Amino acid sequence: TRSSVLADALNAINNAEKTGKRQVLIRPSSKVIIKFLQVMQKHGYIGEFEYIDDHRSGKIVVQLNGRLNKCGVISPRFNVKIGDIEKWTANLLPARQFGYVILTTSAGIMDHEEARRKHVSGKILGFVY
Amino acid sequence: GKGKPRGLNSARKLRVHRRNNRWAENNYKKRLLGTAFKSSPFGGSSHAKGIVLEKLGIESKQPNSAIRKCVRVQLIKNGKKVTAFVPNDGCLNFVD
Amino acid sequence: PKKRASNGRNKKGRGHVKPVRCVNCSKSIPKDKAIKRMAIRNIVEAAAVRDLSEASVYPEYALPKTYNKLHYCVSCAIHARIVRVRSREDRKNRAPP
Amino acid sequence: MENDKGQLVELYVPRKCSATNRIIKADDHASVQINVAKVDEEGRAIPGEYVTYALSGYVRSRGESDDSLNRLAQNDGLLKNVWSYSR
Amino acid sequence: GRVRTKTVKRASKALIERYYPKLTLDFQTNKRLCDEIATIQSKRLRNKIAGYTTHLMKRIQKGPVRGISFKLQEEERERKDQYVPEVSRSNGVLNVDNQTSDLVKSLGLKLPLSVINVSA
Amino acid sequence: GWVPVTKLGRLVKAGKITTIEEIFLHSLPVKEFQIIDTLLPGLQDEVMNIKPVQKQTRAGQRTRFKAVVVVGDSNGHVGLGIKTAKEVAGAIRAGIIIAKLSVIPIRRGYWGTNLGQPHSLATKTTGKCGSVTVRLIPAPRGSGIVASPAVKKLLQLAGVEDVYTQSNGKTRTLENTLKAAFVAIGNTYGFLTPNLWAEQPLPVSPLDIYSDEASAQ
Amino acid sequence: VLVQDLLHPTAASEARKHKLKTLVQGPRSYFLDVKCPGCLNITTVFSHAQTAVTCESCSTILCTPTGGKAKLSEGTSFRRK
Amino acid sequence: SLPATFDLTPEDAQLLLAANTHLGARNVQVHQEPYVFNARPDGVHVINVGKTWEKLVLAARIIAAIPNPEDVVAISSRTFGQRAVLKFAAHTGATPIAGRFTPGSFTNYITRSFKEPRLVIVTDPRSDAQAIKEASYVNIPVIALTDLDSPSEFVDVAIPCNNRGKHSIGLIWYLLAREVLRLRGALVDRTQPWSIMPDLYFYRDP
Amino acid sequence: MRAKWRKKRTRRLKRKRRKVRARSK
RNA sequence: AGGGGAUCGAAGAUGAUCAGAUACCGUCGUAGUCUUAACCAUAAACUAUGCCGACUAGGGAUCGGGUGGUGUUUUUUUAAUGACCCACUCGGCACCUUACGAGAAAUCAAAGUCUUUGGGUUCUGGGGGGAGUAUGGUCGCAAGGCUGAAACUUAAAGGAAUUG
Ligand SMILES: [Mg+2]
Ligand SMILES: [Mg+2]
Ligand SMILES: [Mg+2]
Ligand SMILES: [Mg+2]
Ligand SMILES: [Mg+2]
Ligand SMILES: [Mg+2]
Ligand SMILES: [Mg+2]
Ligand SMILES: [Mg+2]
Ligand SMILES: [Mg+2]
Ligand SMILES: [Mg+2]
Ligand SMILES: [Mg+2]
Ligand SMILES: [Mg+2]
Ligand SMILES: [Mg+2]
Ligand SMILES: [Mg+2]
Ligand SMILES: [Mg+2]
Ligand SMILES: [Mg+2]
Ligand SMILES: [Mg+2]
Ligand SMILES: [Mg+2]
Ligand SMILES: [Zn+2]
Ligand SMILES: [Zn+2]
Repeated sequence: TRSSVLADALNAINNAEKTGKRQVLIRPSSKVIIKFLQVMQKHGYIGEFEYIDDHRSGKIVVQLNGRLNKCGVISPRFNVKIGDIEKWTANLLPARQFGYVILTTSAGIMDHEEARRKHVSGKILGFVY
Repeated sequence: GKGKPRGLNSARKLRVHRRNNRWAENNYKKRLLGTAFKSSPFGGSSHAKGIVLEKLGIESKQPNSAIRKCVRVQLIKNGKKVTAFVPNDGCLNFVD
Repeated sequence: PKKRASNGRNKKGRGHVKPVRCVNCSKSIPKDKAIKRMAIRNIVEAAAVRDLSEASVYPEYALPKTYNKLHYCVSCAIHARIVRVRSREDRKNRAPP
Repeated sequence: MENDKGQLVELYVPRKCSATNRIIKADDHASVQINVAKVDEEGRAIPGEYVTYALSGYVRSRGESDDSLNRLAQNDGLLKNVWSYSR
Repeated sequence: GRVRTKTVKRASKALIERYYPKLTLDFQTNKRLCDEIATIQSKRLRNKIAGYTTHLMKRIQKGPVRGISFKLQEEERERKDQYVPEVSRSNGVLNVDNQTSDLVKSLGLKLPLSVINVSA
Repeated sequence: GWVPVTKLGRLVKAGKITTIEEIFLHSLPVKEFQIIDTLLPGLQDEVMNIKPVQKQTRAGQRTRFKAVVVVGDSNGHVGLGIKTAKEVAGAIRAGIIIAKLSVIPIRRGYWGTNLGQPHSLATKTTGKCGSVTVRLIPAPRGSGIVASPAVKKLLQLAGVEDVYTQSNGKTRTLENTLKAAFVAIGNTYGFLTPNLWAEQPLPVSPLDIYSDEASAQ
Repeated sequence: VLVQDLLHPTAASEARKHKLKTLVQGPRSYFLDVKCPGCLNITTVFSHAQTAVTCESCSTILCTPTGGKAKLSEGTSFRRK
Repeated sequence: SLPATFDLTPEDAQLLLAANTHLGARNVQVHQEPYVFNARPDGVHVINVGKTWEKLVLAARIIAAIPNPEDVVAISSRTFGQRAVLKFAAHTGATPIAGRFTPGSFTNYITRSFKEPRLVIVTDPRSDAQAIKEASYVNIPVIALTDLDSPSEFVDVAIPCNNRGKHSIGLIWYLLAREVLRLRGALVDRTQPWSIMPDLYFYRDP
Repeated sequence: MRAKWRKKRTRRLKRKRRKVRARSK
């Protein structure tokens, strides 16, 4: 049974990218998937995506460029203590000059850099680079 | 995805499991069973003073042919009987 | 290591078949691992066919073959029959001739 | 990959697949760069003047080199029909 | 057995490669050619060699032999090339399949016609 | 005397290609070692290791000698070569050559903050060969090379000032370790970062621009 | 393959996919008005049935169920929608 | 960016159908092909000859874009291509390879078969696979005569034809050449059925 | 020795120590 | 504990073989083999590969189901049936070919999507012997099942592949 609907939508993307494709269809979408999808787009790591509306939970068609090496999800949504955002980006980003930890704070689903600028923290969804 | 639980509340199982498995550590087990204090001729202390019972002439294992000069010692705090090597050329001449 | 994907010989989705008894040594051996030859041959033989027809009533008669399934045990299959032993590769070939 | 002050640093900004936009690295000795010649009125084929494309060794191994090229050249103008974007 | 070594057979090749004009179907003169054109250390090996460059020469005249190609052949063939006077638009019309014709209709224009069908 | 037998070889001797970066740009297959000799003469040889191997034969025991060699400048160009001949100097002659052919580029970088001249890596990279994985990690300046004496010399010759390392597997087998560290710094120029997103026009090939000034007779 | 329009798939290769694997899923069953001219009125039947549907007034049979599409009975007539 | 007259003429269509270049493959049918066009019942698929001709053009465009027209190699170990290819290479720059390829011709300078081309034309990527595999060791674009069951691994631009035999191969090769000449070329103008007989490029006898 | 025979070896060995100990219950 | 007890046949006895031959081969044949009512709970009980969920690549066969066709065949008067042929589609048992990818390799559409390390969950292992032994508990009529140590010893034991 599906536990993280996010995990599927991320994985599926990575596989397409690796197989050299330009688009994925993902299922079944959520508010969370969209917002995560939205961040990736804000930074260029995908192009345009589209919510098709089955009267169910949704499908998404993403159009990706090729600037994406990995988009992973952090399986338990660990709480992060704003002091320890550092430690996370370190463990799992390629360098300090690009790439993002994207997490869920009380003030919206935001990449860690925005999170720093706004001074909020919370639990941690995946990442992109 | 194989192994261990991942969940945010599964701390206990994760600690317990480690506890259970730490036992396969050869050193950990010795520490916690207090093997030292229990077996082992010395107390668990670094050295032990004893008394010389007889002088032995242990024959060495293969592929070496020799006679290793040794002594039977009865540790004082213990009564535990032990055999010990006497290092260097001659030295058995010093013991009695 | 593993020598074959058919393992011993050919059973996938069953777990138990049923032993046949070897025709040459009586050894039991699973039916699907059997190694099996349909031994068909004329009741007469090579040269006897002329002598047979000639010393008979009937125009050429008919003649019936003998149909016999043969179940060898592997060691019996190797000691004589179908066997050789094949190279690492040629082993993979299921084609008969 | 600039530096402290605007100066360009780090040699060699690599080619890329016109199809996947992955980097085409040196030891990628299976990649390919097709030169397609521009032509003028009455079929003359204009030497040294190409519409060009580059395909990664990856894409070619995967057998996608022909179809990928089909699209590329056509939504650039060298083909008319052939490729469909629907299936 | 009288199978020739490699040194001989190899020397025949190399010779025929670069001295086909000169040389002959005859051994005796092919013999003598060798003395002039090449260095060999024994009478025997020279004969050995020439009798085979002779043999090779002798059935080249009746078609090529693999391994040996002195360019003169590859050009002899390139002129020798030509044929045809018939082609394969006669007579009448092109006989197409149902769908071939539909292939025609759905792209081009002018074409002679002829239907077929076929079964399992 | 040289006498090349390569479109690429002839072009180099013919002073029509000045730097390897060109070759790497078009991913040209190099076959003639003298190419990378006139193209990059600041190189220095390093015999990393020599091991005796041996084989059993239908009449003999061929114990010949394997030699690992690393060559490079100290300025962004490495080459790792592994050859086994039955004389040791023979194995070292050939290894150096093979290692010249294998010569590849390094994408070096800053641990963070621009400043003057790249001292570390652009990203973390991993290289695996056999059981060993070598993992290279960007490190602030004056960190040094944090690596075992072999891999450190390879990173040095390759021209990296500060980097961290982590290895995994039977690293005692030098052959696989260097081959994995070799793969690791090789991987640095196939890593797509945002500073490399910009589209480029797609340069024209030396083999076509100097078409005439190449070619056999 | 490698690049394509997931969003506007072709009707044929859409028509041939499974009924849950089309872009948005929907049934490929249908309804019909069925009549046996003994009477003057039409009854509505599901393409699939399970129940052997009897007409308005006449005990008649109209169709027997199968493993899928109901087999309409003997001599009848129909019109989809 | 399209010529104007380089549309597919009625005489070419005729030319192609007579050669059965449009008669595809049977049950077999590599997924990597939309060059198809309706299944003619009982086995055969019909090949979209427009897209055939249109690939052919691109082929030609690319071919006569090699500075030195000779490092344009035409391979064919298939007899049905040997006579054709030798003819192709005769009329255009192109160095030929008919018969046996011999492995180590693109890698390995030491070899006497050594070529180092900028492009490979090839007729059956199955039979002539050694060439396709070899070139991908060393950065060589590969134009190729394919079919509905041909391995498109490492071949860019597939000229979708019919290596089932006969004339199709020859027909295409001739058309190939016939077009690479109509480009920056020792040729002509409009229709111009061209001097040379198409039956020149053909597998002979017996 | 074959593992199964050694398994049988100690089965016997065990059943014996089972006996001797029983003399003492 | 009853019934059954043709067959083959632990044990036992025998003829031979052998230096010996408690065996292999031959003979006799007790238990057993079959069945009822109870026990026992282990097998290389094997795919030596936990389960649910997603994604990633080609191909021809085949089992079940369903849909489509102015398909073939059965003759009667055409159908209706039925078996068969083609396309497609769910779900099976498998094989083929590749390998992007994985592995120490043998190999593997999972053993892939892992140092670019997190979908959910269960279970077991931590050098080799000592040893599945001692001990306690528990199950069993028994044989034995489950649970299950240490002292001591030891530099290897082991896997895959290569050449002999
Ligand atoms: Mg244990
Ligand atoms: Mg004593
Ligand atoms: Mg005391
Ligand atoms: Mg082994
Ligand atoms: Mg074995
Ligand atoms: Mg079983
Ligand atoms: Mg060392
Ligand atoms: Mg008593
Ligand atoms: Mg009995
Ligand atoms: Mg007995
Ligand atoms: Mg006896
Ligand atoms: Mg006995
Ligand atoms: Mg068990
Ligand atoms: Mg098994
Ligand atoms: Mg499959
Ligand atoms: Mg039906
Ligand atoms: Mg020792
Ligand atoms: Mg062996
Ligand atoms: Zn047997
Ligand atoms: Zn009614």
